[PDB]
Amino acid sequence: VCAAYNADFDGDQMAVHVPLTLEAQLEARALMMSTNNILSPANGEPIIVPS
RNA sequence: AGGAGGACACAAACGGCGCGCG
Repeated sequence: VCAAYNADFDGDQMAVHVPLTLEAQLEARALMMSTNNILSPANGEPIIVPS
């Protein structure tokens, strides 16, 4: 996943938000889950390119 | 003798300057 975030682990801060309501949980699991974003929307190129 | 009477509630903010990190 670190490729998608452009996340180098050299002291990189990152934020967490908790979806509260039912629809928020379902929307997260259906649209924003890691396994639902294996293709880049900018071109037909995987974002899970091996590290 | 008889007889008569008699207090509930209530938890810290806004603008600069500087530095630093992603």
